[PDB]
Amino acid sequence: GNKIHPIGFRLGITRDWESRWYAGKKQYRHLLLEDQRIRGLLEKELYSAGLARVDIERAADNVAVTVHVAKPGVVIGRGGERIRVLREELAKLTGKNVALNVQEVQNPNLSAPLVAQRVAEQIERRFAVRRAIKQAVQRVMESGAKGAKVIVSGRIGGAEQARTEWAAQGRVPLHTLRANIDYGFALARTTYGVLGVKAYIFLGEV
Amino acid sequence: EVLDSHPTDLGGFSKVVFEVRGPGAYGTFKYESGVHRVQRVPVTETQGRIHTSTATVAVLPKAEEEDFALNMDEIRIDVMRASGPGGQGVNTTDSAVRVVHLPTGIMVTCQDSRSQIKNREKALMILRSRLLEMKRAEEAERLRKTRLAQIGTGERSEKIRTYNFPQSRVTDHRIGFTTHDLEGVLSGHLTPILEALKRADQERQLAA
Amino acid sequence: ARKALIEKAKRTPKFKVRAYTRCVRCGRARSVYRFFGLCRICLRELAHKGQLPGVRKASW
RNA sequence: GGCGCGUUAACAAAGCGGUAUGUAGCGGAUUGCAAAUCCGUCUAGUCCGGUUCGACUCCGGAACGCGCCUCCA
RNA sequence: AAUGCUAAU
RNA sequence: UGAAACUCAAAGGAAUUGACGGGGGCCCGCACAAGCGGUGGAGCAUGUGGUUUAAUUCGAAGCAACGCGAAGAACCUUACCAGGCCUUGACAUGCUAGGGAACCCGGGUGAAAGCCUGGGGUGCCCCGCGAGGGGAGCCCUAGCACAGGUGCUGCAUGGCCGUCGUCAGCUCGUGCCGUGAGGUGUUGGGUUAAGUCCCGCAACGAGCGCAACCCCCGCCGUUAGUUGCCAGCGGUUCGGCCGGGCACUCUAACGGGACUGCCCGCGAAAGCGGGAGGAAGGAGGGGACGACGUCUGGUCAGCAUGGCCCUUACGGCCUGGGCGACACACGUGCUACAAUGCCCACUACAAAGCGAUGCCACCCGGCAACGGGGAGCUAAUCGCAAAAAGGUGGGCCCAGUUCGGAUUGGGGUCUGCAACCCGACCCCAUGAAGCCGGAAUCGCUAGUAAUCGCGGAUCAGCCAUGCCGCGGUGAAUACG
RNA sequence: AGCGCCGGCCAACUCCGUGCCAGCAGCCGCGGUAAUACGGAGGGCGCGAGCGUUACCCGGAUUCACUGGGCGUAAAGGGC
Ligand SMILES: [Mg+2]
Ligand SMILES: [Mg+2]
Ligand SMILES: [Mg+2]
Ligand SMILES: [Mg+2]
Ligand SMILES: [Mg+2]
Ligand SMILES: [Mg+2]
Ligand SMILES: [Mg+2]
Ligand SMILES: [Mg+2]
Ligand SMILES: [Mg+2]
Ligand SMILES: [Mg+2]
Ligand SMILES: [Mg+2]
Ligand SMILES: [Mg+2]
Ligand SMILES: [Mg+2]
Ligand SMILES: [Mg+2]
Ligand SMILES: [Mg+2]
Ligand SMILES: [Mg+2]
Ligand SMILES: [Mg+2]
Ligand SMILES: [Mg+2]
Ligand SMILES: [Mg+2]
Ligand SMILES: [Mg+2]
Ligand SMILES: [Mg+2]
Ligand SMILES: [Mg+2]
Ligand SMILES: [Mg+2]
Ligand SMILES: [Mg+2]
Ligand SMILES: [Mg+2]
Ligand SMILES: [Mg+2]
Ligand SMILES: [Mg+2]
Ligand SMILES: [Mg+2]
Ligand SMILES: [Mg+2]
Ligand SMILES: [Mg+2]
Ligand SMILES: [Mg+2]
Ligand SMILES: [Mg+2]
Ligand SMILES: [Mg+2]
Ligand SMILES: [Mg+2]
Ligand SMILES: [Mg+2]
Ligand SMILES: [Mg+2]
Ligand SMILES: [Mg+2]
Ligand SMILES: [Mg+2]
Ligand SMILES: [Mg+2]
Ligand SMILES: [Mg+2]
Ligand SMILES: [Mg+2]
Ligand SMILES: [Mg+2]
Ligand SMILES: [Mg+2]
Ligand SMILES: [Mg+2]
Ligand SMILES: [Mg+2]
Ligand SMILES: [Mg+2]
Ligand SMILES: [Mg+2]
Ligand SMILES: [Mg+2]
Ligand SMILES: [Mg+2]
Ligand SMILES: [Mg+2]
Ligand SMILES: [Mg+2]
Ligand SMILES: [Mg+2]
Ligand SMILES: [Mg+2]
Ligand SMILES: [Mg+2]
Ligand SMILES: [Mg+2]
Ligand SMILES: [Mg+2]
Ligand SMILES: [Mg+2]
Ligand SMILES: [Mg+2]
Ligand SMILES: [Mg+2]
Ligand SMILES: [Mg+2]
Ligand SMILES: [Mg+2]
Ligand SMILES: [Mg+2]
Ligand SMILES: [Mg+2]
Ligand SMILES: [Mg+2]
Ligand SMILES: [Mg+2]
Ligand SMILES: [Mg+2]
Ligand SMILES: [Mg+2]
Ligand SMILES: [Mg+2]
Ligand SMILES: [Mg+2]
Ligand SMILES: [Mg+2]
Ligand SMILES: [Mg+2]
Ligand SMILES: [Mg+2]
Ligand SMILES: [Mg+2]
Ligand SMILES: [Mg+2]
Ligand SMILES: [Mg+2]
Ligand SMILES: [Mg+2]
Ligand SMILES: [Mg+2]
Ligand SMILES: [Mg+2]
Ligand SMILES: [Mg+2]
Ligand SMILES: [Mg+2]
Ligand SMILES: [Mg+2]
Ligand SMILES: [Mg+2]
Ligand SMILES: [Zn+2]
Repeated sequence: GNKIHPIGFRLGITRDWESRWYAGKKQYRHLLLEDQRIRGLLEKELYSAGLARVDIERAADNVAVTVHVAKPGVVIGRGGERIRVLREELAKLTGKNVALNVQEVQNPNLSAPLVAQRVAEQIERRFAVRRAIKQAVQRVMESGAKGAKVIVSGRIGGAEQARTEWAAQGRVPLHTLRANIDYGFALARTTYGVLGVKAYIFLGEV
Repeated sequence: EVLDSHPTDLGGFSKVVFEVRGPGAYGTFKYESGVHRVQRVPVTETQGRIHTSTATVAVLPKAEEEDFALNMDEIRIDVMRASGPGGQGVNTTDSAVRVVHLPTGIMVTCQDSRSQIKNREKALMILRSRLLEMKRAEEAERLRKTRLAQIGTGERSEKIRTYNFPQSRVTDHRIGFTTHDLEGVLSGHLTPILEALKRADQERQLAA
Repeated sequence: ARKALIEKAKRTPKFKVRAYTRCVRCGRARSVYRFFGLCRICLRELAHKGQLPGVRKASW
């Protein structure tokens, strides 16, 4: 065990909570279970839409839910034909009132979860790994980021012996609290096993 | 009961000989003879490699301790004059004795004393010791050949059973019998393997 | 015996003393916190992702 | 055959009519581990019969082992 | 003053 | 002077980067030394080896396994054992067919599961005062696709973690040197906790690490004053109880303050020594934070996952047992061996926490555990809650003791469907070893060690002497 | 219409079976439960009335160096 979670380290300093609500000792765990159910359901719904971040916000028997995706149209659809539907089931999955919002990501290259998901998708396609890591890091650095790092671990290329390949460019100061570092993780389920993909994007210091 | 033991500093045995007493001991232990192969990471291994080692097991039937006696019906005794000094005594006395074991032709001659009786007794004693030594030598040679036929050279090949620890597998190559309870087998649960071996032995006599 | 154990714990027993807590995420039966309903491993995982409201790394 | 001697525990080996030792073995310490070292602990008088309050010990027998003699012809 | 570490990355 | 048979797929030279040395130099760390308190001996608690058992489930193995996974094993947990039971299954989608279920109270046998069972009801869209038939929330029987597996492989893996090591390092771009591996930079001098900084230099710069940015403590200020507090004032049943006030303490947000900032000396400089002021002085004290990599390190039993294996059983249910065994061996602890003590009565002084199938004031009954009434408190309001060491007074008078509290007999309380295997606590009786511990071995540099009590997670109850925290009293020593 | 080969040298790759066994091998080496190296199959490469193997000679071998090598430390300066 070596490194702390980059997001967990900076909670309340640089990063913000994904779920923002108040609950007492009696209601905390049930609302938390509902939040986990909602996030799990939406994760396998908008995968092709580029789901980066899901935010759950509750006032009083009503929950906001704001999703951040690469292609809002993939979530909304023709006249909202899907946007309403994904909402309705959500209510049937929560027994409350929901206000599902869709947000576009200005730069999909600057969102570490999206970079990691893309790299994992390429790895699943039996693509070369080292080239993918180099290309993704170069793409991130081409979008104004002050630094980027991508790490892949597992049976790279189907090999019998697991390895780790990483690439980096610029600055990744993991020990600096004021640094705004976005972290992303993804899994690649290939026929020979599971590979882990990690992405760090440095966007300057606040 | 343990008859002989040569332990090692790490708690192993370079050799250990013991006895199984009971009706049918040899019949039930007769399938354990041969070379046993182990594939595992040694506790003497420093880099964590897998090694392949062997141990040899020899099974023999406990023999009998029949005493040795001379049958005088196959022994010829000659008496004659001795040689050397003594004057008229040695000229005229039949003091020298020869004993001949007729089946083998082995003879022993005694002339040590002036007395025919003592010489005869000494010659018979020496002949008995010689015949007993030959009997023991031939028995030991036969037993040595049996041991060698059982254990051979102990090489990695010619093994009779393999105990794979990483795979938790036991394989008997005589009958192709593989099981996956390695801890149970090593704790003394040899009944399935032995019943399979007895099955094979009974089936091999399917004549005609 | 994992899925059946989870479902059985989710079921009502004949006696009230036969009810025991399990982790609502991975099904663990040991070290399950009442406040969250989660085991220590799942609690650490979810806290590092910012998905536990108000929960932060402690240092004093 | 004559005469003399001996039999002690895991081995080698002593004194004693009333009470070993050395190296081993076993438990612990030290060492990454083994050895070496250190701290503790420990298994008996060939067998039978006597004398004696009391026998490994004194006496008689038996068995086995060892040593010397067995000459005048 | 202090001996040694078989044999399959 | 000088062969061969046979045998090996190399044997060699120089140089490079590492590693290592009972080589050298310069440094460092509770490494030693200087000290204080322990462990190794006793009893007991607990984890492990072994042995035993039907089973005593499984994993963890030098440091870095052994009060470890386990922040709660009577049943459950539970993965093991014995017996009795079930079969598309306790959980998930789909194709059918026969019923059409859907939801609810009763009957035999059984330890229970189970098996055989006896009485009613489906919305919705229909032709519709019709017998009725149709598509539909949903269920069962007989078939399937299948579910399920704590079954094996951490030597196929992800994720997470331990460790070297909070050690001071590990590298890169371009340039230059070398046939090349590679080197330089990064070496030398001074300095630092630090590859920290300064000077010099075929290098000039940069990145990951160091430091800083974040949290707690220590001083002060602004905003506020309830459930907090009570300096001055007036009442008072003598409690801030009231009026009243935010002075003070405190509470919680925002700020300031410390930066070698000033003076003397030393030195090219970085910096080092001394002093003033200041609550705080040279990193102020303590956390969070762990580089490239190493260890075929740990975890398929938290989860996920490749392959292999089982499929009226290696799946699932119940009852009972086991994980609590016991000639022994080891680790971590608790309680002592006493007078700087033990016992008894009265009397002070904290902090951080928890509380609605809850915390429980107070009163009554029992020696007591506790029981019966019964306020207040969803809690800066009410409760847990008594703090203990301490202070005062008395008793014990060197003893196996008014030291010590193991073991056992008996009477009880409570939790739980149920305390036999195998819970905790109260009372009576019993009153073991132990007189400071062999070779040896451990922690700790200041509010530290030592010593005293308090809270919390898990949790019906608890085998907690464990773990994570909190405050009270408060040392000795460091020459080197 | 057949024969050899398909790890590198060297042209031509996947699946199954096995599990330091069976076996392959000119050298280096393969095989110990996921083998492009063993065996079979599908595919491929080279030749083709032939295709391989063994034996022997020259070449590659500047490795007896005339063309065309060396002797400080690699083998090699004789004790003078
Ligand atoms: Mg003559
Ligand atoms: Mg003569
Ligand atoms: Mg004669
Ligand atoms: Mg005569
Ligand atoms: Mg089972
Ligand atoms: Mg419970
Ligand atoms: Mg639980
Ligand atoms: Mg002897
Ligand atoms: Mg004696
Ligand atoms: Mg002795
Ligand atoms: Mg001894
Ligand atoms: Mg010993
Ligand atoms: Mg040693
Ligand atoms: Mg030893
Ligand atoms: Mg020793
Ligand atoms: Mg004479
Ligand atoms: Mg050595
Ligand atoms: Mg050596
Ligand atoms: Mg040796
Ligand atoms: Mg050595
Ligand atoms: Mg070694
Ligand atoms: Mg060696
Ligand atoms: Mg070696
Ligand atoms: Mg030769
Ligand atoms: Mg010391
Ligand atoms: Mg002690
Ligand atoms: Mg002890
Ligand atoms: Mg003790
Ligand atoms: Mg165990
Ligand atoms: Mg396992
Ligand atoms: Mg430890
Ligand atoms: Mg501990
Ligand atoms: Mg416990
Ligand atoms: Mg059960
Ligand atoms: Mg149980
Ligand atoms: Mg590993
Ligand atoms: Mg791992
Ligand atoms: Mg280092
Ligand atoms: Mg360079
Ligand atoms: Mg060059
Ligand atoms: Mg360096
Ligand atoms: Mg260098
Ligand atoms: Mg440091
Ligand atoms: Mg630096
Ligand atoms: Mg830092
Ligand atoms: Mg004020
Ligand atoms: Mg391993
Ligand atoms: Mg293991
Ligand atoms: Mg698994
Ligand atoms: Mg698996
Ligand atoms: Mg246990
Ligand atoms: Mg017990
Ligand atoms: Mg321990
Ligand atoms: Mg102890
Ligand atoms: Mg105690
Ligand atoms: Mg007493
Ligand atoms: Mg009980
Ligand atoms: Mg005593
Ligand atoms: Mg005393
Ligand atoms: Mg010790
Ligand atoms: Mg220190
Ligand atoms: Mg304890
Ligand atoms: Mg090719
Ligand atoms: Mg081959
Ligand atoms: Mg071939
Ligand atoms: Mg294969
Ligand atoms: Mg080939
Ligand atoms: Mg093939
Ligand atoms: Mg030519
Ligand atoms: Mg050539
Ligand atoms: Mg030539
Ligand atoms: Mg040539
Ligand atoms: Mg020439
Ligand atoms: Mg040459
Ligand atoms: Mg030369
Ligand atoms: Mg030369
Ligand atoms: Mg030489
Ligand atoms: Mg040469
Ligand atoms: Mg030479
Ligand atoms: Mg010369
Ligand atoms: Mg010479
Ligand atoms: Mg000369
Ligand atoms: Zn969990």
